[PDB]
Amino acid sequence: NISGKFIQIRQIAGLNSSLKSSGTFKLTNDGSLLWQQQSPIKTTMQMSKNKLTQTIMDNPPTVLTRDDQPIVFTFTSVFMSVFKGDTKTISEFFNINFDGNTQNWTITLTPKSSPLNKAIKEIILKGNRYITNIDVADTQDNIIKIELFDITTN
Ligand SMILES: [Cl-]
Ligand SMILES: [Cl-]
Repeated sequence: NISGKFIQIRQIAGLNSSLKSSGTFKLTNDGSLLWQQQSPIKTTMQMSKNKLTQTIMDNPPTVLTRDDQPIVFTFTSVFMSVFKGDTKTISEFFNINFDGNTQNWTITLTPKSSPLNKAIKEIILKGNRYITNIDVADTQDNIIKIELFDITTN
């Protein structure tokens, strides 16, 4: 399995500040992702084969739907897929451009068709042995930038 820390900055074009959050993540080879936001409010996202849930503080988790939360479903799918080397699944829904080498690469993803291309403009991933940066731009001039660090394999 693979685990590390994240810092997340959300820039919505109409807001007068950026929204910052941070926490940890844990991936296992059996396709589970645990995304634990620790600041500024505790929240947890859990992905497994057939399910994505989100938990806010100590409230009951809710099951997310791809039709209501397309960007979260897309982000977690792409995140998992790149850690696993599963470019086949990515290429079903995205155009892929790879630039660089094993020590420094950038992957640019643009959606191939509707309805994904109504939600996402581009996803940019950068990294080395592991992903270090993920940026998600929606079609409304909003950007979410994530940095991954202190990554270890266990
Ligand atoms: Cl192929
Ligand atoms: Cl090169």
